[PDB]
Amino acid sequence: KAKNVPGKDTLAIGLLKRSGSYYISLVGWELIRVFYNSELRKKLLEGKRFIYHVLREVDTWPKVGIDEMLKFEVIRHIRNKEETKELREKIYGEIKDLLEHVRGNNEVEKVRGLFTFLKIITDAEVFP
Amino acid sequence: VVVKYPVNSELANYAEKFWKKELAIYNLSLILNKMTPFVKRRSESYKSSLSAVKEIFKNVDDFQNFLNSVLRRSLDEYRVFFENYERLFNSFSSKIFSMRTKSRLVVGLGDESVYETSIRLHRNYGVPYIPGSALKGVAKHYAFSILARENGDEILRIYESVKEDLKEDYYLTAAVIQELFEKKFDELGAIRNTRVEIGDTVISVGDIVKIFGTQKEEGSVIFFDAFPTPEQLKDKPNLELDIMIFFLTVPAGVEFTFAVASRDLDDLAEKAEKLLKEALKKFGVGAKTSLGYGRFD
Amino acid sequence: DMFEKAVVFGLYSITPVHAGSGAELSVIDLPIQRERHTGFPVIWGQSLKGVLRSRFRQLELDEKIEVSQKWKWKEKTKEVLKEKADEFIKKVEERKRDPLLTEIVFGPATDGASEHAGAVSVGDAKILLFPVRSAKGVFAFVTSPIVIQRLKEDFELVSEIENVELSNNETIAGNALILNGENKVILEDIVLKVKSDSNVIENLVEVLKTLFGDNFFGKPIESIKERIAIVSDDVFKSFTRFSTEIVARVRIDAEKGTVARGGLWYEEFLPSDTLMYSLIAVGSPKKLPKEVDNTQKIVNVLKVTFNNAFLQIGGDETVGKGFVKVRAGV
Amino acid sequence: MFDMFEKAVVFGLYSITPVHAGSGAELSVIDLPIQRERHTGFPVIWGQSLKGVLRSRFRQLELDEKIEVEQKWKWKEKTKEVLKEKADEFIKKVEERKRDPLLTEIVFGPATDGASEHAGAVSVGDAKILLFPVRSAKGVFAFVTSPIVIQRLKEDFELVSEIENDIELKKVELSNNETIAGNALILNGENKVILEDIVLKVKSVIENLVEVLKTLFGDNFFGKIKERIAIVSDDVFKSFTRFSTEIVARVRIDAEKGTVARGGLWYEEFLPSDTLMYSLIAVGSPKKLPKEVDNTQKIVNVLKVTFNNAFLQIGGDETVGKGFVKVRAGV
Amino acid sequence: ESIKERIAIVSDDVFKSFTRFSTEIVARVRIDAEKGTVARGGLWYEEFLPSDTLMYSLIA
Amino acid sequence: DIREIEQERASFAFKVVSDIKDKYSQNKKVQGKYSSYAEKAPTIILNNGLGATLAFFLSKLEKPIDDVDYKSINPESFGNAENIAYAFLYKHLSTWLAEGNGKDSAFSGLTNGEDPLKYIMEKTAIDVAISTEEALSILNWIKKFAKAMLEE
Amino acid sequence: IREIEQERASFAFKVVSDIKDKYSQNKKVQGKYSSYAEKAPTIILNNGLGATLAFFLSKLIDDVDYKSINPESFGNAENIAYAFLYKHLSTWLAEGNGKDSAFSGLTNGEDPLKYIMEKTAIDVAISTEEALSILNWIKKFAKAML
DNA sequence: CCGCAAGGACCGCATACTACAA
Repeated sequence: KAKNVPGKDTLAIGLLKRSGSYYISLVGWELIRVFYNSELRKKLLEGKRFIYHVLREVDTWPKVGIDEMLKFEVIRHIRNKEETKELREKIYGEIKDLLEHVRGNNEVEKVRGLFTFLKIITDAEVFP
Repeated sequence: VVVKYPVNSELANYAEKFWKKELAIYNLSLILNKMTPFVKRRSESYKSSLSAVKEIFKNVDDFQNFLNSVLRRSLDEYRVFFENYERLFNSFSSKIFSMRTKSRLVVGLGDESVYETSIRLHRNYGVPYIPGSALKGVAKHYAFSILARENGDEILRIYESVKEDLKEDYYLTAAVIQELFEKKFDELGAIRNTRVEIGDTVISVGDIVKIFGTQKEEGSVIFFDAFPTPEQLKDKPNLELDIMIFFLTVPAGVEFTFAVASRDLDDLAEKAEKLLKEALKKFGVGAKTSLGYGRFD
Repeated sequence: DMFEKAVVFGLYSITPVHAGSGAELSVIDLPIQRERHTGFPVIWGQSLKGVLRSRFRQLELDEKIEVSQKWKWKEKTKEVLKEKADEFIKKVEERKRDPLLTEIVFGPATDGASEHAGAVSVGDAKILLFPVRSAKGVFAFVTSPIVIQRLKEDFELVSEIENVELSNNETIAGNALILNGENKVILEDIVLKVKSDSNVIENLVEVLKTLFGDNFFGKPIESIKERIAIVSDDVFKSFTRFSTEIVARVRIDAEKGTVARGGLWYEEFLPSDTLMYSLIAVGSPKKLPKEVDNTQKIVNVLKVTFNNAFLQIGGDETVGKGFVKVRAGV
Repeated sequence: MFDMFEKAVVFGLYSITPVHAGSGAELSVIDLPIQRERHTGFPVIWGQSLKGVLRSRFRQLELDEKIEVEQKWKWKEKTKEVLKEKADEFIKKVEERKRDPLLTEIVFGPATDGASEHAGAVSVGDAKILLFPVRSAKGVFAFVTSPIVIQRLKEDFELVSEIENDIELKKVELSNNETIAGNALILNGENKVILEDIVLKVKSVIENLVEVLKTLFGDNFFGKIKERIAIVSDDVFKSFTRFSTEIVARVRIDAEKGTVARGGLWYEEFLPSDTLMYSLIAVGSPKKLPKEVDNTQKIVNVLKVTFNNAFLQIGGDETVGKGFVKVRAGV
Repeated sequence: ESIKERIAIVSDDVFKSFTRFSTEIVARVRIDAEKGTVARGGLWYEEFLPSDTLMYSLIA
Repeated sequence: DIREIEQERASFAFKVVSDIKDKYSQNKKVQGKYSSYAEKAPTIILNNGLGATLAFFLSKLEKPIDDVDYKSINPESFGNAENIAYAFLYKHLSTWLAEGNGKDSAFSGLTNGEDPLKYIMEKTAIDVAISTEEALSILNWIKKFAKAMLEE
Repeated sequence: IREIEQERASFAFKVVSDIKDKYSQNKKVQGKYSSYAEKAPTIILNNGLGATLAFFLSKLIDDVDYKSINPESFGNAENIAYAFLYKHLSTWLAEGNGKDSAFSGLTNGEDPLKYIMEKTAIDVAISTEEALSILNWIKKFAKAML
C-alpha cells in the first residue's frame, strides 16, 4: 500500500476490527501534524454521523464541485452564531489542509481517504 | 313580486316561506347568506341586491323590522355568550370599557356577496360586531397619525434612507412610520424615546412597538372582539337600512363593550386602552370613515 | 404503559379558533387543521400541548401553581438538584431550560431532552359538537355517528388506563330545532327529516354530565339537550367544510388608507360554541419532589390548573382569536 | 413444513390516532418519514418496533402481577421455583433493571446482559397494511385495499396453516380505473367512486373479505364496515399509501418572543387513524421452566389473553397523542 | 407465467447499483425504560435483503 | 395508466383561458374582467353558495335564472366587457360541472350533462356539496392561468 | 439511483454558480434565490407540482414556455430570483444536463407544466419526485455558495 | 356598483449516535 504510492514516503494505517471489518487509509506524513493541531480533532474528540454521511455519499458528489459539498457538510454538522461561523470557517480550512496530504488519484478518493482516517481514530471501541 | 331561490329543491320552498313571513326563522345570517332571494324586478332581470330584496316587503320600514325580529330571537342564547365573554375578559384581567356609536357603523362592508354589500354579523347570534383585528388596526394607524403630525419632520430626517424607499407631506410621513414599525423595526432605536400624548397619558414609540408587536416578537396586548350589550338587543334595533344602493348599518346610539388585556410583565393594556378609545373617537372603525361612519362616543 | 390515569379536556370555543396548517395556493389562504381522510377539523396534540405547556410554565414561574398549597420550584429544585441547583436555575433564567414541574409533566426543554420523557400524553383535540345555524332554535350542536363511535372508542381507552344509523336526509334532533308540526329540521342549507329515537341524544347528554357535570361552559346542560342534532356522516362532513368561518382580512397602507397591494387574504376559523375534547393520559414521571412523584398527583395538578381556565389555542392571539373555555373531567 | 414453530397468532392493529413509526431524519421535504417497505413503498411497522412495544408492556404487567396464566402470575415465586438457589440474585438484577422478569425473558428473550444465555421464544413479524383509509367524495372515507394485499394475507394464512399443521385453514383482478366498492362510496346515479383525486368505475369479493376479517378479529370489528370497503388496483392502492398520509408542519415557539425558534420548523409524516395492519406472531418451544408455560400452546394462551382487546402505543410522539392502536389477537 | 410480466433485465452496472444501494438500511435503538429515552450506545444501523428476492443454491 | 382530476382541471383551465385570450386579444377589458370575476367567484360560493353564484352570473346577463341551459349561452353575443366575461365564466364553470374535460377524459363532470343550476335546484344537499367542492377546485385553476396569461 | 444523484448535483452546482456569477455584487438576488429554493419543495408538498409551476408563472404571458423566460430582464430581485429558479427547475425536468449526458430530462423538451396537463398520473409523480430531488440539491449548493 | 386577488421569518435543531458475550 504505502510503497505502492507514487513517490512513496507514505503512512498506511489499517484498522482490523474484531468483528471483521478492515479499514485502510493512505496519508502523507504531514497529515499527522495538521490533524493533531486542528480544531477538527478537538471537536471530534469533544462524529460518526458526519463521517457516515460523507463516506456514504461522496461518490454522488460532482467532480467540479467537491469543495462546495465539503462546505455544505461542514455547515450541516458543525455549529452562538459567532462561534458557529468561526468554527465552520476554521474546520473547513483544516479539512482542505488535511486533504492535501491524503494519498489519492482524485479529490474524491482524497475525501474518502481522509474520512476513512477519521473513522478509524474516532472508533469508540478502539479508542475508549 | 316574483322571487326565485337558487338552492336545493326542498330548501327553496322553505326559504320562500321564511322571506314571506309564512314560517318563522331564528337565525339572521342564515336567511341572509344561504337563502338569498333573487327578485324578478322587471322583464327577465333578476336581482339579489338589498335594493331588490326590499321589494319583498311593504316598505323599507317593514324590511328593517323583519331583519331585527329575526335577529332578536337569539337574545336568550346571546346573553349566555356575552356573559362567558365577560368571564373571558376578567380571566385575563382585561381593561374593559364601553362606548356608544355616535354615528352609523358598518364593519365588513366589502365582504364578497351577491347583495353587492355586506356587514359583519355573528354566525350564531346575528348581532353586528367589531373584529379585534380591526380594533388593533385602527389603534395602530391612529398611533401612526399622532407620531406623524407631531414628530414628522424629525422622523423623516433621521430615516432619510427609508423615506427614499417609500417615495413629501403628511401621507408620506405616515407611510414611513408604518414601514418602520412593520418592516424596519430594528432601526427604531433612534426615536424609541420619542413620546406622544393621547390624551393625558404619555406613550413612547418603544411602548407602541411592544403593544402591537413585530415579526420578531408577539404583541404584549390582546385586542378582543367588540360586541353590543344584550340589553340593547332586547330594547332597540341593532340594524337599520342606509343608502349610498341599500346597505345594512348599525344605528347611532348602540353601546358596544370593548376589552384589551396585557399578556406581558410590561402591562401595557392601559396605554393600549387609551390609544384605542381615542382612535374610536377621531378615526372611527369600519367602512366610509371619511363620511363620518364608525364614530364612537 | 405507565399510564394509570386519564382525564378528558373539554375545549369550548368562546372566540373563533384558528389552529393553522400553513398557507395554501387557494381561495382560503390560511386553512385550519383537518384530519385528511375524513376532512374533519382537528387540533393536533402537539398544538394543544404547546399551549398547555406554555400556560403551565408561566404559572410555575409566577408561583401560581397549587399542588392545596403553593408550589415553589426554585426551592423544590434545590431539594432535587442539590449542588447543581444553582446551575439549573441559571439555565431556566437564561431560557435554556424550563422550571422543574413543567419539565416533569411536559418533559425537559431542548438541552435536557435525553434526560427523560414527558409524563403526560396530550391527545389530538377531536370535534364533538359542531355549531350549525338552524332555522328554528338559532343554532344547533351537531354531531355524527363517526364522532360518537370515536368518542366510544376513546372511552374504551380511558377505562383501560384507569383500569345510530342515519341516511343523508335524516336527523335525530331536540325539539327546539324541529319546525312546528312538520317533523323537519333545517340546518344551514340542508333540510332533514326527523328520525324518531329515544336513546342517542339522551346517552350523549349523560356522557357530557359524567364529564362536565350540569355546568356546560356557562349554561345548564338541560338547555343544550333541546338543541342537539345528530346527522349523517356525509352531512356532518359538509357542515365542517362549508360552515366554518371564512374571514377576509386586510392590511391598510397608511399612505392613502387603502388596502396594500397583496394586502387581502382569507383565514379560516372554527366558529364560537365549538366543543372539542382531548384525552390527556398521565403516567409515572421519569426524571423529583414527593409532592408530584406519582400519577395521581400529576392528575390533580393538571385538573385544578386547567379546569374552568380560559386558554388561547392556535394563531391570531393578539387580535382576540383562539380563546376557549377548558373543563377537565376526571 | 414450518416445523421451527408450532403455533401462530395474528395480531390485528387498528389505529385510533395517527401513527409515526419512524425511520429517522432525512435531507428531504419530509424531514421525518414513517417506516416503509422500500421495494413496494407500502407503510410498515418493523417487527423490532412492535416487539419492543409488546415486550415493554408485558414486562410492566409481570412486574405488577397483572399477568394471567391459566390465576395471577407471581414472577418472584416462580423464579424461586425455577432458579432455586441463585434465584435471589436474579431478582436483584431485575430490580436493578439488569435483567427482566421470568416470563418476559422466556417469551421475548433475556435483557441485553443475558443475551448469550438463550433466544426468545416468539417471532414478532413486521406489521403490514391491510386496510388504508382514503377520503371519498361520498361516504366520507373508504377502507381501501388491493389484490396484492389480499394475496399477501392469503399467503400469511398459508404460513399459519403450515405452522399449525392445519390444511383446512388454507381471485381479484382490476383495471387501474376500476374499483369494487361498498354502496356508501358510490355517487348517486353514476356507478363511479371518487377517492382522493381519482375517479374509479364501479365493477360488479367484499362480503368474502369481511368474513375473513370476522374470523381473525371475531364477529365484531375492533368493537365497531363493508359499506365503505373499496378494492382498487395494486398501483392505485400503492399511490394512496404513499401520498395520502398525513404530512404535518410542526414548530418550536420561543417561549419569550412568541415566534418560531431557529431549528424549530420541520415536516413530519403520520400513518392515518382508521388504518388496519397486522403482524404474524409465531411461537416456538421456549429455549430457557415452570409447568405453567413449558410448551408452545401455553405461551400462545398467555399472549392471546394479554394483548387481545388491549390498547398499545407504537412509534414516537406518544406525548402528543400519536401511535395509539387497538389490538386483536386471534388464532 | 405471472412472474414473466414483471421481470426486468437491466445492465450489469445498474443491477449491481440496485443490489448495493436499494437494500433496506434500518436504524434500530434500545430504549432505557428508566428514562424513556434512547440508552447510551443504543443506536445502530442494520442492512436487510428485501422480501421477494429469489436465490438459488446448488447442493452437491 | 390513469390520470388525476387535477391534471384535467389544469388542462381545462388552460384551454378556456387561452380561448378568451385568442378571441379577445385586442380586448384587455374583457380579459381583465374575466380575471376579476374568476378571483371573486370562489368567495361568493363560500359565503352564498354555488347555486347563488351561478344565478348571480346569469342575473348579470339578465337571463331567467330558472330557464337557461348553459349550452345556449354564447359569450360572443354580448356588448359590454362585463357581460362577455360573466358569460364566459358561467359557461366555463357550468361546462366543467356538466361535462368535465370530455367524455373520454379522467373526469367527465358530475351532473351528467344536466345544467348545473337546474341540477342544484333539483338534487339533494350532498350532491350539491360534491359539486360545490368541485366548483371551487376548477375555479382555483382558472384563477392560476388567468393571473399569468390574461392582461389588464 | 447513484448516477442520477451525481447528475442532479452537477446541474445544481452549475445553476447556483451562474446565479453567483451574474449577481456577485447583488446579495439581494442571491438571498432571494436561496429562500425561494428552500420554500419551493414546501409549496410542492402542500399544493402539488402543477400549482407550484403555475405560481412561478405568475411571478413572470402568451404561452407556457420555460425557454422563453429571461430572468435578467426583470426589474426587482424578487422577480429575477423567481424567474431563475423557475427556469432552472423546468430546464432540469425537460432537458436534464443536455442530451449528451446520462440524464436528459423526463419530459423530452416539453414544458413540465403542459407535460403535467397531457400525460399520465405516473408521469406526474416521477416529475414531482425528480423536482423535489433537484431542489434538494440546489438548496445544498445555495447554502454553501450564496 | 367599481377595484384588489400575499410575504417573510423559521428552513430539523439537540441528545442518543453500539454494548457484550459467545
